[PDB]
Amino acid sequence: VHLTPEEKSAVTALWGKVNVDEVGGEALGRLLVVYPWTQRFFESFGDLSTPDAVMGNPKVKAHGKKVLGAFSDGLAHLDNLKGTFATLSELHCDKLHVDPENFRLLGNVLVCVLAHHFGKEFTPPVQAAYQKVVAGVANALAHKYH
Amino acid sequence: VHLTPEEKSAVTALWGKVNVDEVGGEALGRLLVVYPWTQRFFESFGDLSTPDAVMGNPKVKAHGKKVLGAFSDGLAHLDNLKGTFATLSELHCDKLHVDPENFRLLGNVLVCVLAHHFGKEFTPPVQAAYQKVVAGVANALAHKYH
Amino acid sequence: MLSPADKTNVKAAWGKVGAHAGEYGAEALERMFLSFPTTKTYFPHFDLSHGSAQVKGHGKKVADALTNAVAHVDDMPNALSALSDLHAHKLRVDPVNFKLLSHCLLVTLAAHLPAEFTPAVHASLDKFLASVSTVLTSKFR
Amino acid sequence: MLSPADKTNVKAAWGKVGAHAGEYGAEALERMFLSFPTTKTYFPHFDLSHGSAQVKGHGKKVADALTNAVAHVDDMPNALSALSDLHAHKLRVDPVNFKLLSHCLLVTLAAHLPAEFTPAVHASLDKFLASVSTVLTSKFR
Ligand code: HEM
Ligand code: HEM
Ligand code: HEM
Ligand code: HEM
Repeated sequence: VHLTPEEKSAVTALWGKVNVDEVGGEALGRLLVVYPWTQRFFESFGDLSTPDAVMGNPKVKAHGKKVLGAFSDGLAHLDNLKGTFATLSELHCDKLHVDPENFRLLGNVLVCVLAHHFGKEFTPPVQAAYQKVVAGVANALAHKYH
Repeated sequence: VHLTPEEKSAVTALWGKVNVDEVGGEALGRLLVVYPWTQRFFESFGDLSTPDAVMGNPKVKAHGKKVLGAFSDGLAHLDNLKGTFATLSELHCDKLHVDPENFRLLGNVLVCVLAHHFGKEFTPPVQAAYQKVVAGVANALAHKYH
Repeated sequence: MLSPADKTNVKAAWGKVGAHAGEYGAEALERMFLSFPTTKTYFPHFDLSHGSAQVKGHGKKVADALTNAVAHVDDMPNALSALSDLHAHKLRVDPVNFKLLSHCLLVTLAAHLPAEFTPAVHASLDKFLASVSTVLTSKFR
Repeated sequence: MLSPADKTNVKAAWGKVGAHAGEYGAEALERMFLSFPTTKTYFPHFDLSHGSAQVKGHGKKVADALTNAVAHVDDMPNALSALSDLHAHKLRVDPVNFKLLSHCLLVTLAAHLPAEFTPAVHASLDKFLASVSTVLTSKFR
């Protein structure tokens, strides 16, 4: 986004240690648990009745991996998140009717998961850079709403 | 921001009708009245104890005209707000220490003031152009915070 | 919390709305749709065209609810329980959206009540709308 | 509204914080200053440098009040009256900022209570910080 080479490195390097599979299933499940109203989009996933039920739901897990997947690919175009997510931005608007606020909630969930995972390694300065990334991604995703 | 030519004309046409002196005093006064916490920056202005005290305060009125004066100028450089507002941004940050949320609150108050004053002339779509405008200024004023 | 003053201000200003609440409710929606387009993601099933009967009908519903809260200004949590439940469990509108409508409700009133839309009334109406929103969102989690 | 499970969850998590609360207070502030540089507008009289004794001491201060609120999870309003006053009439911090500190506090706990930071505990703590926020900004106007 407006990441400092140093900030760029920090993101880049932490990410290389990330198991997208696991992180994505956890980000998306925590989202459905902490902010229950986000479940309005996943009725078809099944039983989201309990934390246990969300976290275990494989439809959830698999959607999480698909989401982090795309996010992951986006960290490769940090200079053009806008152009990187244009089609996903129109999809989310025009087909899925997802309020961009959701993009923001996930971002924050995402940061809590990384801290959870990397403990010590997820320093204030490393968090600061991730925050700029999640905000940049949500902004790019909301970009084509009309 | 994202102002269509027709949004730019609509902004400009109405602004021609505005009495910046009066609107300035009205918007600032109303801010200190609706979001009393905002009074934290004006303890040298005297009595802000009641609505009349605020609204009628010679100092609040004078400051308001100063703020809307700077704002009117920004309306002529709709192309380069960040540029236009840079020194003011650094000042608000470094000297005044004004949290940028204040700038969004004032934009909203201003939109209510224009609605108050123009009645029906302040059409749904005229308001949409002004919302983009007040958001751009607020962004422009927060750009140099660090 | 709303003070005696706030309550007088709100009953007074809403009093003036009178029979126009319906139209003012619709107007607030349109303003909302044009200025904050993300709000539309909640009405995919609506004709959001200018003068949509759907919007018209929706405006009355919102207005009738506000009128009902003024009527029960001393028991809003109870007077609005049903709507609180609906929003919490069915619609699941993100909280941030409430602030957007409030703002647009304020603009519509300003535009319609020049004489009553005083600094003091503005302040009271704002607090009021915040109160209603808080209620409608109280059961979210 | 905090449920019985929530209060339980909160009491457990904080229980583990223990002698480290001050340190976590401090780290959360540090994380906030860095991630949301606008929050620094309220601390112009502080040395915001890493390991600043001012930040340290304030960290302690914030932690302790949090502690006090867990202890009075049942009577927060009353337990934090003095604090809601200070914030509403003296400090006058914009309400938006309360969400930033809250988040940074979650982040800090996540980073330090791996085993304890489950999805259900995460939820409860969030709701808690939100309740705390509400109390602290209830006398704003
Ligand atoms: C980091 C932000 C996000 C990214 C990169 C992202 C990306 C994606 C991708 C790649 C798909 C695949 C669908 C397709 O290509 O046809 C998808 C689908 C979808 N996303 Fe997003 N997403 C994000 C956030 C969210 C959030 C926060 C929600 C809701 C809380 C959401 C709701 C959905 C839904 C409902 C679908 C459709 C799934 C299906 O077809 O069953 N997305 N998203
Ligand atoms: C549209 C947004 C705004 C514009 C264009 C603007 C413009 C200005 C200008 C031109 C000055 C005087 C500069 C100088 O002293 O060299 C000023 C001063 C100041 N502004 Fe802003 N302002 C805006 C919003 C605000 C808001 C919302 C607040 C507070 C809630 C604020 C707080 C102040 C203060 C406290 C001063 C200094 C007053 C004094 O002389 O003691 N400003 N502003
Ligand atoms: C203080 C503000 C609000 C009030 C008083 C209010 C009131 C109502 C009422 C009375 C209904 C109709 C329920 C019925 O069928 O009996 C309704 C439905 C609805 N509201 Fe809310 N609401 C508010 C805020 C919002 C916001 C901010 C949004 C989203 C932008 C929203 C989205 C909806 C939707 C999508 C429906 C269902 C519409 C339909 O399909 O007919 N509401 N609301
Ligand atoms: C989690 C919610 C919060 C809690 C529990 C909290 C608690 C406290 C406490 C216990 C004090 C010290 C009171 C004393 O000196 O006796 C304090 C002071 C203060 N707080 Fe709040 N606070 C919270 C949120 C915030 C936020 C978000 C900000 C600004 C971004 C803030 C800004 C301040 C400032 C500027 C002071 C005075 C510091 C000084 O001058 O020493 N507080 N707060």
